[PDB]
Amino acid sequence: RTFFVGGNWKANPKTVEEAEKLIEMLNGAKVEGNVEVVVAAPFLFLPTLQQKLRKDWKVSAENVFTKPNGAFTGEVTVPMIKSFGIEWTILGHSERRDILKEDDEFLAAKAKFALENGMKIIYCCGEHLSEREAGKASEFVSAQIEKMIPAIPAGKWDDVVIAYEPIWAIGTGKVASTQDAQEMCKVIRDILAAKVGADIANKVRILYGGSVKPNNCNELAACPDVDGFLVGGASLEPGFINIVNSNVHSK
Amino acid sequence: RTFFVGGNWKANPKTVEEAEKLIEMLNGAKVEGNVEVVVAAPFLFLPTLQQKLRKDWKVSAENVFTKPNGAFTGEVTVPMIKSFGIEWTILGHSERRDILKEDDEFLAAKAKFALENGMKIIYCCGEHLSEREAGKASEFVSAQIEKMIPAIPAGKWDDVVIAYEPIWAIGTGKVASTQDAQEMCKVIRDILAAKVGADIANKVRILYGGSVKPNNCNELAACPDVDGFLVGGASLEPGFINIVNSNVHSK
Ligand code: NA
Ligand code: NA
Ligand code: NA
Ligand code: NA
Ligand code: NA
Ligand code: NA
Repeated sequence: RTFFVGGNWKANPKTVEEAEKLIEMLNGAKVEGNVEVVVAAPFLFLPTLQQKLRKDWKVSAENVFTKPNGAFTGEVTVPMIKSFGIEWTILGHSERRDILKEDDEFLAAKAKFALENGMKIIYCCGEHLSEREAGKASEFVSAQIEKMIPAIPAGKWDDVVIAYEPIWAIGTGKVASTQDAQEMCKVIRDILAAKVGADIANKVRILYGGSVKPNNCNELAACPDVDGFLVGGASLEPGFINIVNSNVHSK
Repeated sequence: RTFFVGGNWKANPKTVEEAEKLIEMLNGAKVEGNVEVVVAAPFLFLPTLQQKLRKDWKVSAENVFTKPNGAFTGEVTVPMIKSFGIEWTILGHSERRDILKEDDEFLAAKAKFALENGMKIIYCCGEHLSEREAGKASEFVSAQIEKMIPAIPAGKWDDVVIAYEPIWAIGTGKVASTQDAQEMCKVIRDILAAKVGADIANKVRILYGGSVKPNNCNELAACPDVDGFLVGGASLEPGFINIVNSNVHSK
């Protein structure tokens, strides 16, 4: 599996001027090894990112709606994104599931519409503190993945990347270890193998989407079932290239 | 009060090419009388709209988040919008309150943050079918407006426009009359007068945000408390200019 790093800017930076400075920095970074790099940014900066970002990397939306267009004030759709030549979207980020109240049925419909319309997706999942504390992580995560599975059209698993977020370690007073990340990525891979088969499970990139920094990326990358990262705050920083380059420690 | 027409493209068109064709059409329209025209478009088309739209009209976002930036994957913020020179946002559209589950507390926080950060807002309200059928429209609408009121900083009412949407007439099998529109705009004006005073009530533009087409805009515009329109589907059509030009029938 080709190591995969997505840089999620989230709702940052504040200005188009800062977004352009950041793009210029990414454009000069020397990448080592072999890695697929995708950069996700706010809708408003997506045109400038598509125009100016280095051509060997790909741009991604941070969300899309379920419909092609229509009476959905405030929403951006797949055709709009695609009309810019943009090929990726993130779906189901914890921040959207939590703050914006996106449920599994909403997200399943997004994944289905996105893939049926030629998009590639980074589909996020992960359990909260009570399920982690109860030792029920795999069950929670399996239910999410089981909702996702029927959305994927035949022949589209090559266009699917799954990111595991240890939500239990986000603003809870608890931290995730390197072993935690390996364990949950493996859980996901096994759920896929059981449900859709080993060939698909062996090809789908599963990413660690907890806290990833220059000080932990090489050890994380080395876990056998960790195929890359959905990077939060470090994507805004020159340390993002350390993370991209951690691929040389993954085998 | 200067007549005010906002063109809400909603989640349309599907492509940047269509958005550019539409902008070129708007750019050639001959405006009559005196009217303040604002055009709201999907986040992804906002840069091209700001760049290319006629300078005597203003661009608007269709939504914004409550925060300046941060861990809010998928969301666009006021500073981002402002970094393009964009001055307006719509807030609280029925489609967002309904489909995207935006509640009054969320919307109040958006209005407060937006205005405190120099934005001008088009704040939407309106009652559903059961409150219309029960004859309880004014009470429902008053409660919405009463939630909005504390969000408006001192000296910012000049940066506030209110749009009334007859949600009871949207996909319900019921249609709104011209008299309905006048009556509810007046209801809103009176709530403002009672709560914040006649000087403010006499200056705030209150818009009809139900179905507005070339075949009803002149009669609607002529209602004394209707100060303009938040236009849906006709904003995508050459008929939008008829609606903009209906200002000559308002006094
Ligand atoms: Na267990
Ligand atoms: Na395929
Ligand atoms: Na690995
Ligand atoms: Na009554
Ligand atoms: Na003012
Ligand atoms: Na009028």
